[PDB]
Amino acid sequence: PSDMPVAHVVANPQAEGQLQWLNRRANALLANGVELRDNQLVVPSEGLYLIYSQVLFSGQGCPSTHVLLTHTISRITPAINRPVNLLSAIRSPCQANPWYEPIYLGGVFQLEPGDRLSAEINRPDYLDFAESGQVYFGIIAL
Amino acid sequence: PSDMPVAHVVANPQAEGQLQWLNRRANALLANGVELRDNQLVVPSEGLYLIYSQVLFSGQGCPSTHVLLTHTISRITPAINRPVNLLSAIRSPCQANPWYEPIYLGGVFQLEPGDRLSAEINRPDYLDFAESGQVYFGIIAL
Amino acid sequence: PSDMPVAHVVANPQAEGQLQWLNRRANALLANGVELRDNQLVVPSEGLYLIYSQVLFSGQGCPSTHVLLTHTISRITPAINRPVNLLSAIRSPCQANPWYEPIYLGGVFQLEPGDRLSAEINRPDYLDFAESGQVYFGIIAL
Repeated sequence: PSDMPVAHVVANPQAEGQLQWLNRRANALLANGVELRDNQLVVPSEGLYLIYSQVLFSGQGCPSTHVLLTHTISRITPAINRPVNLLSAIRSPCQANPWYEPIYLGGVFQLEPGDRLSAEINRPDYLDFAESGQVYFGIIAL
Repeated sequence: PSDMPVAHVVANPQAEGQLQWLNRRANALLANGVELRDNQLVVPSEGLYLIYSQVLFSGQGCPSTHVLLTHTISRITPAINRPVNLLSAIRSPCQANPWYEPIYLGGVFQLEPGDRLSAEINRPDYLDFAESGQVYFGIIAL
Repeated sequence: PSDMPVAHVVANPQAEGQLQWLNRRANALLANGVELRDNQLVVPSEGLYLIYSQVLFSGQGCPSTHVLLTHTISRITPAINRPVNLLSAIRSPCQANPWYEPIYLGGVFQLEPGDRLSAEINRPDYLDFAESGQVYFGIIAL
C-alpha cells in the first residue's frame, strides 16, 4: 500500500466462461480509494489517471475468416450511465496449429470522483489465461 | 483538478485522407503548457515524460502480401531540427476477408522545453478511425 | 532534471545473437538508484512502479506454422530468489514474404527494494533491432 489511488486487477482462471476481474496478489493491486464493484473500477478523487489493460486471445485453428477480437475501455460517469469508448482496439486473427492475438490499451484521462471504468471483450471464449500476466486491467492516479 | 503538463489528442474522422490530431473533444486533453502545433505536441518544461500512442489499421482483403504498416514517435529539438526515432513498430497484415491490425507505442523519456513530438504512420489510407478510442496520441509529465 | 528512480534501456544491434539491454544515453535512461546488472533492472526503494517493454520480431517467410513468439516480464524478490511472471504475451506469425510482429507489455506494480526485473523473449533470432525505438524496456517510480 502507498500514496495515490491505484488498481491492477487480473483475470479469473476458474471463471471459465466470462472475464472476471480479481484482486489477487503478486502484486495485483486495488487500494487508496479505488474499489472494484460490479466487475468495474471506481475512482476516488478528481484528477488525471493512467488507464491500461491487456487481454490475450487464443484459438485452435480458424473457423473461416469471419472472426474479430475486440477489447475496450469505457467510461461511465454518474450523471449518465452510458459506456463511452475511451480505449478500443480490434484484431482479425484468421484470414495442430494454435494462434495467439494479444491486445494492449493504454492512455491518460481526466476522471471525476464516482466514475466507473471497465474493460470488456466481445469474445470471452477465446480469452486465453493459461498463465499469470496474460490479461490484466489497471489504473493509477497521477 | 490538474497541475502537470498533459496531452491526449485523437484522430480526425472527417480528415479522411491524413492523420490529423485534434483536442476539442470531451474526454481528450491538451493543457498545462503543452500545445498542439503543426499537428505535433510541444513540451513546456524540462523533465521526464510518458509518451504513448495507438493506431488501428483496417483493410478489405489483401492485395498480395507486400504490405507493411508502421507507426512511429519521433522527436524534434528546436535547435537541432531533425526527427529522432523514439518509438517505432511495424506490422505485416498480409501473406472478402477483412483485417484489423492495431499498434501501440509507449515509453518514458527525458524532454527539454521547446521540444516537438509527433506520431506518424506510413499508410494513412489503411487508417481506421471508425469508432472512438481507436486512434490516439498522448503524453504526460512525471 | 527529475528525482524518482527511472530506467529506459534499449536493445543492442551488434549483440547479433541475444537480447542485451544498454543504457547509454540519449534517448534512453537509467538513473536515480535504478541500475542495470546481469542484463536486469534493479529497483532502489519500496513503492509502485510502472513497467513497460516492447520487442519487434521479423522474419523472411514462414517455415511451416509451428512458430510462437513470446515476450515476458518476470520479477525476483530477495527472499525467494525465483522468477515471477508479471507481464506476458504470445504471438503466432505463421498461419520469401517477410513479416513483422511487435509486442508491447505495460503495467503498474508494487516493488520492494532490492528487486530484480527483466524482460525476456523465447526466439532471440527474430528480435528486430535494425531501427531505433523498435526494442526497449523501462520502468518508472510513481
